[PDB]
Amino acid sequence: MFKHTRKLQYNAKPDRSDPIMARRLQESLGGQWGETTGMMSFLSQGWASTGAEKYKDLLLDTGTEEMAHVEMISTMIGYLLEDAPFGPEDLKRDPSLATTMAGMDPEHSLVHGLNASLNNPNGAAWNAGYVTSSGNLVADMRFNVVRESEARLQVSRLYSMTEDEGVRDMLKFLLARETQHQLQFMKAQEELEEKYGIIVPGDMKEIEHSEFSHVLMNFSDGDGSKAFEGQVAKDGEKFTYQENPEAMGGIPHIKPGDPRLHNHQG
Amino acid sequence: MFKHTRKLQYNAKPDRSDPIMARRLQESLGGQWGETTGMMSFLSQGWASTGAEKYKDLLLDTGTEEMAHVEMISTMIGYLLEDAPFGPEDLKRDPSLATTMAGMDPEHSLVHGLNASLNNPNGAAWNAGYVTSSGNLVADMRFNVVRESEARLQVSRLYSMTEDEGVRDMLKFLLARETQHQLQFMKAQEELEEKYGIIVPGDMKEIEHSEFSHVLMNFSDGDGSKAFEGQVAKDGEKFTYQENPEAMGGIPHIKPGDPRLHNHQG
Amino acid sequence: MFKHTRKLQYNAKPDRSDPIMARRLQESLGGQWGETTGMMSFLSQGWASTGAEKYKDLLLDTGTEEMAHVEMISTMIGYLLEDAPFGPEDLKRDPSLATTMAGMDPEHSLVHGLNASLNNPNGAAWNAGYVTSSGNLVADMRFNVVRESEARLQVSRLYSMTEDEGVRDMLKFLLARETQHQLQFMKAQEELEEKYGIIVPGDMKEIEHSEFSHVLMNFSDGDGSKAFEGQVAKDGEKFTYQENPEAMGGIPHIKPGDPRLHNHQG
Amino acid sequence: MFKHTRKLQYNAKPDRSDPIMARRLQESLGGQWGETTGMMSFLSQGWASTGAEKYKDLLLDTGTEEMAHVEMISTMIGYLLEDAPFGPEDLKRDPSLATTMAGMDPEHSLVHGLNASLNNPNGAAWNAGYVTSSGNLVADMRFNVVRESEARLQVSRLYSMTEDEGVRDMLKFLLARETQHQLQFMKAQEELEEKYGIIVPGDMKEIEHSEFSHVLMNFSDGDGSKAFEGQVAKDGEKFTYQENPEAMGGIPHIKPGDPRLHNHQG
Amino acid sequence: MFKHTRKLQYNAKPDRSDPIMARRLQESLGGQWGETTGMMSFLSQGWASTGAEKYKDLLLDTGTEEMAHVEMISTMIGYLLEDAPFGPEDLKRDPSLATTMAGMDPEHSLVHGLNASLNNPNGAAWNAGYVTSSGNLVADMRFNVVRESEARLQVSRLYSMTEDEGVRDMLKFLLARETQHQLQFMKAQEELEEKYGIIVPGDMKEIEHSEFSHVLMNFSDGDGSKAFEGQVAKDGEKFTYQENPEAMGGIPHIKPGDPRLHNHQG
Amino acid sequence: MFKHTRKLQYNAKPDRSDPIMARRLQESLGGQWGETTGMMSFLSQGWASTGAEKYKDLLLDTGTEEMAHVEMISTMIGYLLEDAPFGPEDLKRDPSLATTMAGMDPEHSLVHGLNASLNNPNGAAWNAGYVTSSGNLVADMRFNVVRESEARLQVSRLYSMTEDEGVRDMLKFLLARETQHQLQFMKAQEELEEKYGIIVPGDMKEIEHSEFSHVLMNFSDGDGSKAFEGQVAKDGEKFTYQENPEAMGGIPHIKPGDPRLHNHQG
Ligand SMILES: [Ca+2]
Ligand SMILES: [Ca+2]
Ligand SMILES: [Ca+2]
Ligand SMILES: [Ca+2]
Ligand SMILES: [Ca+2]
Ligand SMILES: [Ca+2]
Ligand SMILES: [Mn+3]
Ligand SMILES: [Mn+3]
Ligand SMILES: [Mn+3]
Ligand SMILES: [Mn+3]
Ligand SMILES: [Mn+3]
Ligand SMILES: [Mn+3]
Ligand SMILES: [Mn+3]
Ligand SMILES: [Mn+3]
Ligand SMILES: [Mn+3]
Ligand SMILES: [Mn+3]
Ligand SMILES: [Mn+3]
Ligand SMILES: [Mn+3]
Ligand code: NA
Ligand code: NA
Ligand SMILES: [O]
Ligand SMILES: [O]
Ligand SMILES: [O]
Ligand SMILES: [O]
Ligand SMILES: [O]
Ligand SMILES: [O]
Repeated sequence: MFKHTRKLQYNAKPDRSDPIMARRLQESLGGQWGETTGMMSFLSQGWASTGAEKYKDLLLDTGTEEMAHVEMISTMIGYLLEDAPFGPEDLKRDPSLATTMAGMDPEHSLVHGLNASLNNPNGAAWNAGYVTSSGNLVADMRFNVVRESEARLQVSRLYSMTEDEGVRDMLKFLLARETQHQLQFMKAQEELEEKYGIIVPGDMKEIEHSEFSHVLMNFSDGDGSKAFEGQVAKDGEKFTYQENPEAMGGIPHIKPGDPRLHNHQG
Repeated sequence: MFKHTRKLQYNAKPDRSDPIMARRLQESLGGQWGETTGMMSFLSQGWASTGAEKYKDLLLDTGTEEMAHVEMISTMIGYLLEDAPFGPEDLKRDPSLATTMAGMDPEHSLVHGLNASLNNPNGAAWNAGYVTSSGNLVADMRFNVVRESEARLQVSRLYSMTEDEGVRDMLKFLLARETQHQLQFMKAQEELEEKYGIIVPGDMKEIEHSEFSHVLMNFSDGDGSKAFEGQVAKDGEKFTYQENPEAMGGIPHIKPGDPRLHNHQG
Repeated sequence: MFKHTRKLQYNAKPDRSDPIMARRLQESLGGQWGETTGMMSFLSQGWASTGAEKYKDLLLDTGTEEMAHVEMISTMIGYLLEDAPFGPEDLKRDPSLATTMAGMDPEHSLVHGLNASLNNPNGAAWNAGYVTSSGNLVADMRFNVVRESEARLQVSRLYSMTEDEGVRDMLKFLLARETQHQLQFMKAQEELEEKYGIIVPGDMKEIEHSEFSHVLMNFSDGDGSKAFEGQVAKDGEKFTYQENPEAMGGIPHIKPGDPRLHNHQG
Repeated sequence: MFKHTRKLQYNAKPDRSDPIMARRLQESLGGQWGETTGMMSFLSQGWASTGAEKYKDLLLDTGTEEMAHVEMISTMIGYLLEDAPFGPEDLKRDPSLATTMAGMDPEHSLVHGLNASLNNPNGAAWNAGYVTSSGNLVADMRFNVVRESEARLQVSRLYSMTEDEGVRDMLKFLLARETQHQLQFMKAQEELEEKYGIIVPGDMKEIEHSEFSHVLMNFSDGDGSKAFEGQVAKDGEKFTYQENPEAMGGIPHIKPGDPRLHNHQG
Repeated sequence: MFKHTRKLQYNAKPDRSDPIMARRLQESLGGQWGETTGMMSFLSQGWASTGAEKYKDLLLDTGTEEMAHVEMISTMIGYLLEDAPFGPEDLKRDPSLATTMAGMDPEHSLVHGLNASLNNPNGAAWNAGYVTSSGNLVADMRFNVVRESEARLQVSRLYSMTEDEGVRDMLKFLLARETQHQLQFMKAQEELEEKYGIIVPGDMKEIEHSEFSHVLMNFSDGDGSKAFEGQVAKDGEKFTYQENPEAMGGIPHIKPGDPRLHNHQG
Repeated sequence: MFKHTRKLQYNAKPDRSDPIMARRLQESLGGQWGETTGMMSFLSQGWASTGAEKYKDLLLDTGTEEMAHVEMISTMIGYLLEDAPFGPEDLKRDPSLATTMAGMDPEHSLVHGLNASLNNPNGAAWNAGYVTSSGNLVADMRFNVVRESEARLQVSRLYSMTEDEGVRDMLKFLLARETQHQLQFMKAQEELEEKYGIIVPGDMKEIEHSEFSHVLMNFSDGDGSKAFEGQVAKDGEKFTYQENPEAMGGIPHIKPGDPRLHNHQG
């Protein structure tokens, strides 16, 4: 179960309004790699785990934290939308606001009354297709590192998309929390790799066709990738290199379907 | 530019038909972590890179290979759908086929004439929201490892969802290629981390609020995560642990909107 | 069955072109609470009803009217897009048009030839996820009131997003029709509530766990909601108030899955 | 900010496994009117409100409670998926399990390792298009009543879709909470209607074309809706009835577009 | 404007219930090439046209007819869902119904109360991405023929998916209407091609790089397409054939981006 | 299987940067009728064909070619995004860039690091709902002609949306290839129509209700469509015309559902 305090985890107030930045920050709220993705991924993985409490609790700790970040971004967006222009009265006051209006999300005003959406900057709804919870935490801890890496990349970009020190203060906090989250998930990932194996899943080495497991296949005519040849892979075996990959599976010949399908193909 | 040969990269023919397995394999064709996701992610990242040829070429090599896998899965599904039941004539032949029909994707027959879709097993269309190309390859190589990890997990599951040795032959090849792909992307990842930093992006350490960068914050009441306390993180600094995270940001108070918005909130 | 007349239900011509307003009006055409949502919701509900003709006919009447509104908005958008700028030749005759171009939907010209789309202002396609038809008209009449409420709110906002008297004339008609629709659906709702109950569905009072049915649970630390304590709810029973809700369900412990799933969780 | 306890708000454990019921319950987790919709709608409205604390706090209290329900449904699904059949070895044990397998969501096993998804029963991802936060709480409290009405309908149906008394115990709790939520939102709605008006928004009566505001227009040839004629609407004015609605707007003619668009229309 | 009669265009009543067929028929209601696609495509194109009345009226005629077909399919689905099984009481009545339940759409009962949805058989929502209205009727009449072709193919398949004579009666009517619609759109198409050109758009022959306009480029190693070599194309010019297409564009190199983007690519 | 060369099929470098044009060109990369739609449609149809080699090879040839076009558009977008403005430093340098920034896709910088997305200009993800592969090549070749027609229309429009002769050079090549593709698919279509019939599918004429197969039904009150009366349709039979279409199916009456559904409809 959860409980809520009205107090934010950390400052989420800008020095001044900026509806263009509000639109950008929709990426962090409703985007592919945003806080809602973190929240739902870590919570769902956490609820699904039947294994080590170290990792189950880490996931629930972090997913709960991400809910605080969802709250923070939603709040920042609301502040940033204060006094945003949306109609003729605004243009009469200052005709240059047309530029601002053009760069805004039309739905911020029209749909939400100058409040945050749960979409990205382009109005694409957040969706669960952004979430991963597979049941395998070697894989999912890798995913969690990625989530925090792509997110911190975006936050770092956002930092260079404003000069507002209030917005930056919030971003600087999130950068630090994303460092922590990257690191904690990397530690979990490494412990899980040590237990189960470096290849995911770790218990299929005897099943796969081993002859092809360490061959770098040169499908594009650049030769940059030849530099991997002879390097030691993370499992201790060297990469080999195949200059000209071969087509080994023959030409397929699927059977024409039943006439009731009307598959008229010549 | 690309060229195509009709010969498959590797065998993609089953020993017998099975439209239920065809439906499962749609995950590998049109699903979140399937071959189309790999193909489009690695190619888009490859085309976007302005950096080291070692990695640009690796991405284009692999994206091109994934197109061969898309072809293989599409082919396997077509073979698996041969003679699949879809109407009363089939039930006249064998009434027990109603069970098979119930488990099939209705659109395999109706929409596609007993051929593959570009959807997942539940008819959800593949979409570009599954794809990541961020411009940062430290982040994106991590993503690529994840893609290959989730895919290999799914392929491993699929192996236990059939007894068809022809299907399994294809799966065993893909398991191996996914091993190679996981490993090559891990090597690239590690080299990029060595160059730019273990935290993504690596050039923000002096900007983030460092005091919060290594603190494990206990938001859920389990104590499993306390095991991380005092462990050395990948950047060489130890994690600290906060049993009771603090709300430091105050209670927000956003300015009510302009009356033209009709934001009647009491 | 339907028949069509080329005459619009009401005026839908703007006094002047304005492609930015065209973009805003896409909300009323292809948006979540737009006219297409009303049309499809009321017709689907109407076709699904097996109950009182008073309500079935109301739904079909209204859904049919909403098709006229879809036609009007589509028409208005087309007029608003007349002579809109879309390339270098336009800027040559008026360089100030760059600002207009920046705020336009690129697809209005490129995809549709300066005609309406069936997307919202952000380009997100209308979809049936916006539509409700549940089989229960106590629930669905409530939905219908909401549809007309959200729509009228948006129309009211649009009224303040233009000074075009032609656009406003159409909007003033839509405001009035949305008043009628809100009121007719409110009357239907109330009659249905009188027949079936104020709680939806009205025939489960003896099944639910009654002890929790009138308790306001204070999950957020604000005390505003305490003002509901002792107030008489619509079913005639007072609300009680629980300042500190309790977790009553225990800590779950789901069983680890079969090894074939490779659920490596530590 | 939020905090989490591992203890569930209320029991969420079935007496027996049942992966078909697991699939149904996905509606309550990832569906249109499910607990995630509640959680995100109430939290987003709550964060966006600048109005009376009575309602802002109510929203935050309830959105936080709905997170507990998301947790419960996710947990219930996990339990229900225990030991579910997913491959040939299950059929070897009991060939009759083919029926169960046919009815399952293939991704429960393949994608999630026999854990919950964030999709509906058909694998359609939850998305933010299900959420409303408009800025107007007269409209949005109506929405919230709908949310809880449609949800309670679905929970009532679910009660008749199982005989598992553990599942039913959870459902009975949710029915009761949905009663409370329906009622509290209805009270809020009524107080806000008193303050602002029964028509949303309540401050446009002088703007709308009043002649059309209380006319029931008979667009479908059934005569059931004529029963509204003469009834007193909720604003105190009687409905009138128009048996034969008229097309008042003329036949529109948009100008042909610029030749650079190539709008060849004959 | 539109008016509605309760009378269906043509019979849409089955002899018997069949919830599996109901699910199939959702393709015709909510699917990619179904009646809602026809309705919205032909109406949107019709409203958009500024050209010949012959075609504008044809589009509005047919779009209006498609609304009748949306009504028919919606109705047929409702009838087909009568008495459909959805819970333990049905299995007590007839345990063999488990098979039927497994093949049904879970949301038909749970969400819609055994009524139609506006989704396809897999629960994917109808969306406007299925609609085309481009402003060019040479293109769009081609699209309209495709819509009616794909639809008639599906209806033909549906005919072999049931033996119900009532269902078949409806299908036989739809087949015939789809014949008419294919033909009328083909005639419009041809007239428009005669006016504007066989290539769309017809007024760019002097702009394109003509040298590459009639060359069949053999990008895949099969030789079947060489049969086009020397055949006369529809514009009266012969196809030529290139066995080995050439890459003429060079190897691109984009400039590395601003460091504020953190594009760390090696 | 596929192989790749770094060399582009044809020039894809603009003379100069233009991030607004980059946004437009996203229609050709990730849009409904763009190159990814061609690529995936032609390849999937190719892989699914069991019919004449002429057509199967054509589809594989062309789908492979479209992959080169995907590469080209991706590359062109990357070049066009060079030096695009994205933050305060750019505005400090040149305040006039705010107009450009307002018209850009915010995600070009924030998500992709000034590289291409796989979305349309409005950020809507490319999805497989854009792709058709039905199993019937009479229908699908019609679809392929449409794809190339809509694409060539958009490319033609793009030509008038820039003065950059580098961009135009690429567009001029694509116009020519779209001519060839339109023509080759038209030729295939015509051969297939001669083999199977002009109506799709061609083997249903004795099943359909022939009395309705050549009647133009006047559902909209314009009389432009009466011009088709007496014209000879493509199958050799004249169209007839019905001024007043009749509703022949009666008023439906579906049975009220089981009480366990709670279908309270009055
Ligand atoms: Ca290479
Ligand atoms: Ca903890
Ligand atoms: Ca409270
Ligand atoms: Ca009526
Ligand atoms: Ca060839
Ligand atoms: Ca007519
Ligand atoms: Mn965060
Ligand atoms: Mn984080
Ligand atoms: Mn692969
Ligand atoms: Mn791979
Ligand atoms: Mn309306
Ligand atoms: Mn209305
Ligand atoms: Mn709840
Ligand atoms: Mn609730
Ligand atoms: Mn039709
Ligand atoms: Mn038709
Ligand atoms: Mn092309
Ligand atoms: Mn082409
Ligand atoms: Na505000
Ligand atoms: Na019924
Ligand atoms: O975070
Ligand atoms: O792979
Ligand atoms: O309306
Ligand atoms: O709830
Ligand atoms: O049709
Ligand atoms: O093309």
